[PDB]
Amino acid sequence: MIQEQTMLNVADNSGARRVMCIKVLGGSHRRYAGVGDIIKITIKEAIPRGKVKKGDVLKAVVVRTKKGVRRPDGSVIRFDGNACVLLNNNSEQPIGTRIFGPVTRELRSEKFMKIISLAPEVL
Amino acid sequence: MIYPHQYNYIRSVILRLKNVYKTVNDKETVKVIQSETYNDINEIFGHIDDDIEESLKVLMNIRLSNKEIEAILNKFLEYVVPFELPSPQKLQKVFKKVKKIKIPQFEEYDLKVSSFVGWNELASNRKYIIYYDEKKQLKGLYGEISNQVVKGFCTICNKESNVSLFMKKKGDYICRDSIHCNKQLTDINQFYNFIDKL
Amino acid sequence: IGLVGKKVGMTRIFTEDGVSIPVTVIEVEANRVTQVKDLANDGYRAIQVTTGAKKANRVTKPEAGHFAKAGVEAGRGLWEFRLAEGEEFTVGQSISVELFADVKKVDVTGTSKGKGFAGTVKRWNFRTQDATHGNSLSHRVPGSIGQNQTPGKVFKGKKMAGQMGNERVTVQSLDVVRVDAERNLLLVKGAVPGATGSDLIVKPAVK
Amino acid sequence: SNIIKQLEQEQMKQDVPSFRPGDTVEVKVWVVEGSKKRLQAFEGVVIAIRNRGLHSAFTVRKISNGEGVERVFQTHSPVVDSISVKRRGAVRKAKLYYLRERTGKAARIKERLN
Amino acid sequence: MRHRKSGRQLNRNSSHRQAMFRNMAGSLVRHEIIKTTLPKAKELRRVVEPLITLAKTDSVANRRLAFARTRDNEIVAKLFNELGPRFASRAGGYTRILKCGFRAGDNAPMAYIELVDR
RNA sequence: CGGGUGUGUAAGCGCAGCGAUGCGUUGAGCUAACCGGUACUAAUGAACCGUGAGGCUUAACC
RNA sequence: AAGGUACUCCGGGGAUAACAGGCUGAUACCGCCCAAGAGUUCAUAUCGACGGCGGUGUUUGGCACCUCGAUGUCGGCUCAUCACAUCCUGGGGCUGAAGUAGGUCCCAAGGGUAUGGCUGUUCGCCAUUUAAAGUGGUACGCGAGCUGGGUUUAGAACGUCGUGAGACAGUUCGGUCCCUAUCUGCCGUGGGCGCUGGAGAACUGAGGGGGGCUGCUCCUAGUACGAGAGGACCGGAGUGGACGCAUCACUGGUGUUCGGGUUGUCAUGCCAAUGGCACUGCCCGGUAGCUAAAUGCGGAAGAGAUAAGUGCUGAAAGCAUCUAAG
RNA sequence: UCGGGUAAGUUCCGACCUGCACGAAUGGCGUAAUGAUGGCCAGGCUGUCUCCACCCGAGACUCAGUGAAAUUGAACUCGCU
RNA sequence: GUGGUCAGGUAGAGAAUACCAAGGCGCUUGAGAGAACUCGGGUGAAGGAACUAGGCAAAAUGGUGCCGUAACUUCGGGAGAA
RNA sequence: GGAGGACCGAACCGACUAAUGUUGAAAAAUUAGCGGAUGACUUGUGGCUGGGGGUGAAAGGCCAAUCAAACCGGGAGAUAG
Ligand SMILES: [K+]
Ligand SMILES: [K+]
Ligand SMILES: [K+]
Ligand SMILES: [K+]
Ligand SMILES: [K+]
Ligand SMILES: [K+]
Ligand SMILES: [K+]
Ligand SMILES: [K+]
Ligand SMILES: [K+]
Ligand SMILES: [K+]
Ligand SMILES: [K+]
Ligand SMILES: [K+]
Ligand SMILES: [K+]
Ligand SMILES: [K+]
Ligand SMILES: [K+]
Ligand SMILES: [K+]
Ligand SMILES: [K+]
Ligand SMILES: [K+]
Ligand SMILES: [K+]
Ligand SMILES: [K+]
Ligand SMILES: [K+]
Ligand SMILES: [K+]
Ligand SMILES: [Mg+2]
Ligand SMILES: [Mg+2]
Ligand SMILES: [Mg+2]
Ligand SMILES: [Mg+2]
Ligand SMILES: [Mg+2]
Ligand SMILES: [Mg+2]
Ligand SMILES: [Mg+2]
Ligand SMILES: [Mg+2]
Ligand SMILES: [Mg+2]
Ligand SMILES: [Mg+2]
Ligand SMILES: [Mg+2]
Ligand SMILES: [Mg+2]
Ligand SMILES: [Mg+2]
Ligand SMILES: [Mg+2]
Ligand SMILES: [Mg+2]
Ligand SMILES: [Mg+2]
Ligand SMILES: [Mg+2]
Ligand SMILES: [Mg+2]
Ligand SMILES: [Mg+2]
Ligand SMILES: [Mg+2]
Ligand SMILES: [Mg+2]
Ligand SMILES: [Mg+2]
Ligand SMILES: [Mg+2]
Ligand SMILES: [Mg+2]
Ligand SMILES: [Mg+2]
Ligand SMILES: [Mg+2]
Ligand SMILES: [Mg+2]
Ligand SMILES: [Mg+2]
Ligand SMILES: [Mg+2]
Ligand SMILES: [Mg+2]
Ligand SMILES: [Mg+2]
Ligand SMILES: [Mg+2]
Ligand SMILES: [Mg+2]
Ligand SMILES: [Mg+2]
Ligand SMILES: [Mg+2]
Ligand SMILES: [Mg+2]
Ligand SMILES: [Mg+2]
Ligand SMILES: [Mg+2]
Ligand SMILES: [Mg+2]
Ligand SMILES: [Mg+2]
Ligand SMILES: [Mg+2]
Ligand SMILES: [Mg+2]
Ligand SMILES: [Mg+2]
Ligand SMILES: [Mg+2]
Ligand SMILES: [Mg+2]
Ligand SMILES: [Mg+2]
Ligand SMILES: [Mg+2]
Ligand SMILES: [Mg+2]
Ligand SMILES: [Mg+2]
Ligand SMILES: [Mg+2]
Ligand SMILES: [Mg+2]
Ligand SMILES: [Mg+2]
Ligand SMILES: [Mg+2]
Ligand SMILES: [Mg+2]
Ligand SMILES: [Mg+2]
Ligand SMILES: [Mg+2]
Ligand SMILES: [Mg+2]
Ligand SMILES: [Mg+2]
Ligand SMILES: [Mg+2]
Ligand SMILES: [Mg+2]
Ligand SMILES: [Mg+2]
Ligand SMILES: [Mg+2]
Ligand SMILES: [Mg+2]
Ligand SMILES: [Mg+2]
Ligand SMILES: [Mg+2]
Ligand SMILES: [Mg+2]
Ligand SMILES: [Mg+2]
Ligand SMILES: [Mg+2]
Ligand SMILES: [Mg+2]
Ligand SMILES: [Mg+2]
Ligand SMILES: [Mg+2]
Ligand SMILES: [Mg+2]
Ligand SMILES: [Mg+2]
Ligand SMILES: [Mg+2]
Ligand SMILES: [Mg+2]
Ligand SMILES: [Zn+2]
Repeated sequence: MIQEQTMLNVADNSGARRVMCIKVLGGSHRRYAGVGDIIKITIKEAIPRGKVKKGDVLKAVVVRTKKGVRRPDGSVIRFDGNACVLLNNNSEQPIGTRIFGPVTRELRSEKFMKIISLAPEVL
Repeated sequence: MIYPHQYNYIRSVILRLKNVYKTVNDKETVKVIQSETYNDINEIFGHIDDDIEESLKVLMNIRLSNKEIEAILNKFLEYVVPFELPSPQKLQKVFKKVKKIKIPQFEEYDLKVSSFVGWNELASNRKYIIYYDEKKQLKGLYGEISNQVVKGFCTICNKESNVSLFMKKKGDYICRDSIHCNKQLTDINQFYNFIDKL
Repeated sequence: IGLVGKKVGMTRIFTEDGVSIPVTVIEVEANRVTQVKDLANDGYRAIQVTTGAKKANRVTKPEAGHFAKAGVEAGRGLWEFRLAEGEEFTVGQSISVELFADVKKVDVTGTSKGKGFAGTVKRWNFRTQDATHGNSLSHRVPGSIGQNQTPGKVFKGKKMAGQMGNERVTVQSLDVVRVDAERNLLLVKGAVPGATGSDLIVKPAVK
Repeated sequence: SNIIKQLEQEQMKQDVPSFRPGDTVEVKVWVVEGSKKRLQAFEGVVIAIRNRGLHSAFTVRKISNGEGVERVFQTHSPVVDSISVKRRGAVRKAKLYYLRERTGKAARIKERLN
Repeated sequence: MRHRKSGRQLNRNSSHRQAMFRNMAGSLVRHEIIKTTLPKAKELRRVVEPLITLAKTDSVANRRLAFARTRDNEIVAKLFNELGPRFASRAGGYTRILKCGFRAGDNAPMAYIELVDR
């Protein structure tokens, strides 16, 4: 449940540490983005000599949320923090070469199949 | 980013290249033109983006199409920086003597392709031209424009066009339509020289 | 045609695939035809049915006679269903939940839960005004209800505070999860109007 | 009530093990990738148990790949293949929400020995 | 809305309600009949009768629970010594309410509530 | 009354410890609005209101 | 015999200004007529010089008819409702329409029609969205609904003008927003009587209201089209955004009426155990109910009569002609 | 205007000098400390907001007692054009 | 609104505050109900100033001891910096 | 050793913000916060200054709910195109 102004941790090695959602893409007046939803972000914090730099505006996919995801049985998977993977604006493919932390099966799609492969654990 | 006159130059060279493709029957000459045209566009932009390169590639293709040309023109148009219309109060400062001076609304595209903005009162047969100088200070000139229209080489664009004599008693014929004039103009200096000539 | 049932409550059905389906349990006891309406007499084709039981003392003499003519025992209420040209029924016939055995989707009609007098925020999803920033006694108030001298009135159908719920509502195109003739149970996917123990009219989906 | 109870009872698992809050349990969950179906294991402390018949649920908290993860399971759901108590923990409370704010040495639970 | 809710606020806060019923329950045990407002009598049943049910089994814990609820050793004694034994056979309905007109001062509906054995 | 649910092993007693406290009895005690039951209490015999076959004309039918 | 007054005051005026209304329509805005030209050629795909004729009430104005024994004035908020000169979605003609994507005109008002940064702003610019981010009317809709940042009292200061008091279509900081609804209206909800003996039910449907949005992906098909590049119509399927209705099975919130922990103090003779009070003293959990962030469902298909438009047959008018008959 | 800060800054800060119309006791320029002083930014914090939900109390509502007010030419006091 | 005097206990730096003593009171309409809405409070998923003219209001911080503490400074400060 | 228009903070003296209240509980308050709190401090009692006069750390403030000229009585039935 990510909205504009929400701060997310980064689950990749792009070099961004903290990012802020500036837009939830995909609809008019769309309030929230869940896991698997692409968002527009600005890099608030970045590591030195990273691929990405502070103040850069790019896209990202939400991979973990505190609110969590609901499974067909009614089961819930929640995480301690909200996390995203930085994507190239045009390609919408992961900028980073590594994925850190567990990801949900909701990202099991052709678009985000690379992330699933890189991810250590898929829940 | 490119100036309006620069865009007009690019537009002209592209049209020439298309004309060359149609008319020229010698491949080698075409190659020279292709290179010439390519170089000119390369001269315009210090750094060329891949979209420019793609556009160039289409331009390079001997079988160019007018639709293709238009698309290429549109891509180049994006780079062009529009002429900024002055604020009402700024305009008034420019023309203090003129009272209740007004500018007719100009299309955004027109502003993009306009080196200078010129409008006619018509009722008083007055043409008002506003242009930013090299210092980037807006400069306004207002002068009588003839009601009669004749075809002749226009001083501002140095092209044969429908022209009316303008007096700000030697006079210079200028295009009745400033927007048409702006399209024709490919060099800002020419306009500056015209002002100097006045 | 449709049957009258009662809302037993809600539960889940776990599928083998592991999907959990929200289901509303509707008890459809046999519906007994009390009267048949025809074009000649009534000007329309329909069947009137009853279900359940009523205390003999509670049944009035006029009600009892209507049940007696049918030959059916007294039911809690009387409901009518319009008949299609093909359909034909006889007085005293009992219709069971097996009717919906082959019905994929149904429309369920019931009386909604009564909320009493409700404000515009709850009733029409009006936005509340500022909680702070100087707001004087106007946090949940409706705001303007019109214009000025033109038109000089409030238009009919203006959304305002008033009674909410306790009204007939239909939810259409609910999937039929299970039909149990033995237990007289219809299991339908999703929520249906009304509180537990309320009368539900179930019909095959019109759409 | 009785009608729904009969329906609920028919679907209820009879193999559910006894577990308490603070117990470390491993839950085997069925996971389907394409055609293939495999059992994935989730092991962590039980922090909450909701006793509600067929609607019973339990919440398991683990730290995975440096990230805290909590999973609410529907006990009688077919997705849960099996539950096993790896360790029994000694706590005084029904709900262990305080463990969310604790990590490492702070988050340790004493074993219940009996 | 108050769907499926129980209890009467009686235009008091929770602390005042609890205290009043603890006093009123004592009064009913002491006198075995009291005159009160009809709504308060209906509420008093839900407080007094469980106390009598508790009194049926005599134990230190039960007496202490009764003391916690009543805070009167005399009432606890009478409950366990007298009322508990008296009502042992009876299952519920330890009290009866009798409507007795309206109060002069405020026209409040009034009722007597008494122990059934009295 | 039984159950469920929630909270989380009551009091008392015993044991261990200098003691705080722990342990056993004990998943104990307690448990609202829930669920299934149950006339123990309260829903009274009455009384009250509402009548006594329902205008005229014409047509058709019996 | 000169001035100031925002420190002000009284008698008057809608005889006379500022707001809104009215009349008007110069101006504004929208449309049309002629066609010099532009458009490689070619007035009319698109555009249109010099001139001409209208429409709207819609800007800036003109007038001073209403109101000066008071018609609260900008912007925002809340809530809207109408028009169509249509922003999107629907239908269609022409195209300088290969496809894709456009241009332009016609029909069409059912529904839908951003969030932020800056600024009191309306606006505008910018950032990032969207199918789109429509234009207008409604006292520049809406202060007996809210706000009070702008603006226009009294304080103070700067620049400026003035000898000065003071003043500024300059700026700066501070600066009381009342009303218990009688009537109309509107949202709900009852009582009376009527409906022709009385009574209990079930209905019919005159009439009224609600609802009507749309993205993306896949298939058809890399098929038609095209030198390639690219890339459909038509048709079908899935999955979303926004919105609405219902519901509480699930996930949660709340749960001063359930259980527990715990600080200070007082009391129950004391111990032990409990109770009162301290925001429920402070907290931790939590039943029912209520509820959204939770999870079901909806917009339709279909039919009839049509708009622009497209025709068939067909004279008047031996041809032609969608129209005059049909 | 340029630079800083923001994804985006008519405010803010640092510069520039083109001072409509600064300027030296109706003082000029600085200035530690101080300020219920003006502007701007950040962390924390949050129902301010996305977007409201539930709950506890006091009113509102119903019954008994008491019992105002402003206003009011008269009223048998609808819509639209 | 109104000057002076008196000053118990536990905790506490205290005449703060909390609970109590002596002493004094429950504030001269009540009784129900448990709608909207208003007032005064409690709690809140995910987010966290996106609100707004403006973080207005709210939330938050809060004690004692010890460690430690910047620019700048009129050498006192700043400083309870953090 | 014990200075200070010193610091924190009750009484006491003020009154920065918000809400409520606006036919009020009240003709200026209440509630939650807020400033000073050994001083140019605050407070009791008595006294003195008088209306073009007083008094004013200056707001045209205040001078008995009255102030760019108090109140009361009189000129007085001022005058009112
Ligand atoms: K024990
Ligand atoms: K024990
Ligand atoms: K238990
Ligand atoms: K004068
Ligand atoms: K026209
Ligand atoms: K042509
Ligand atoms: K006026
Ligand atoms: K078209
Ligand atoms: K429309
Ligand atoms: K409008
Ligand atoms: K107005
Ligand atoms: K306003
Ligand atoms: K009004
Ligand atoms: K109001
Ligand atoms: K009226
Ligand atoms: K629920
Ligand atoms: K709940
Ligand atoms: K205590
Ligand atoms: K001087
Ligand atoms: K000096
Ligand atoms: K300052
Ligand atoms: K005087
Ligand atoms: Mg209800
Ligand atoms: Mg709002
Ligand atoms: Mg107010
Ligand atoms: Mg309020
Ligand atoms: Mg009940
Ligand atoms: Mg009361
Ligand atoms: Mg209390
Ligand atoms: Mg029980
Ligand atoms: Mg249990
Ligand atoms: Mg205990
Ligand atoms: Mg044990
Ligand atoms: Mg029951
Ligand atoms: Mg002034
Ligand atoms: Mg003054
Ligand atoms: Mg006057
Ligand atoms: Mg007039
Ligand atoms: Mg006017
Ligand atoms: Mg008027
Ligand atoms: Mg013309
Ligand atoms: Mg006008
Ligand atoms: Mg006149
Ligand atoms: Mg008047
Ligand atoms: Mg139209
Ligand atoms: Mg409409
Ligand atoms: Mg229709
Ligand atoms: Mg904006
Ligand atoms: Mg207005
Ligand atoms: Mg408007
Ligand atoms: Mg008001
Ligand atoms: Mg109004
Ligand atoms: Mg203001
Ligand atoms: Mg000066
Ligand atoms: Mg209709
Ligand atoms: Mg309609
Ligand atoms: Mg929804
Ligand atoms: Mg439930
Ligand atoms: Mg919960
Ligand atoms: Mg709670
Ligand atoms: Mg004692
Ligand atoms: Mg003790
Ligand atoms: Mg006490
Ligand atoms: Mg006390
Ligand atoms: Mg249709
Ligand atoms: Mg013919
Ligand atoms: Mg900001
Ligand atoms: Mg800048
Ligand atoms: Mg700002
Ligand atoms: Mg600056
Ligand atoms: Mg001087
Ligand atoms: Mg000075
Ligand atoms: Mg200075
Ligand atoms: Mg009364
Ligand atoms: Mg009217
Ligand atoms: Mg005093
Ligand atoms: Mg003391
Ligand atoms: Mg005190
Ligand atoms: Mg209430
Ligand atoms: Mg409230
Ligand atoms: Mg709170
Ligand atoms: Mg929250
Ligand atoms: Mg939270
Ligand atoms: Mg934060
Ligand atoms: Mg903002
Ligand atoms: Mg905003
Ligand atoms: Mg504040
Ligand atoms: Mg606070
Ligand atoms: Mg001091
Ligand atoms: Mg003072
Ligand atoms: Mg105060
Ligand atoms: Mg100080
Ligand atoms: Mg102090
Ligand atoms: Mg005075
Ligand atoms: Mg005088
Ligand atoms: Mg005289
Ligand atoms: Mg006189
Ligand atoms: Zn020219």
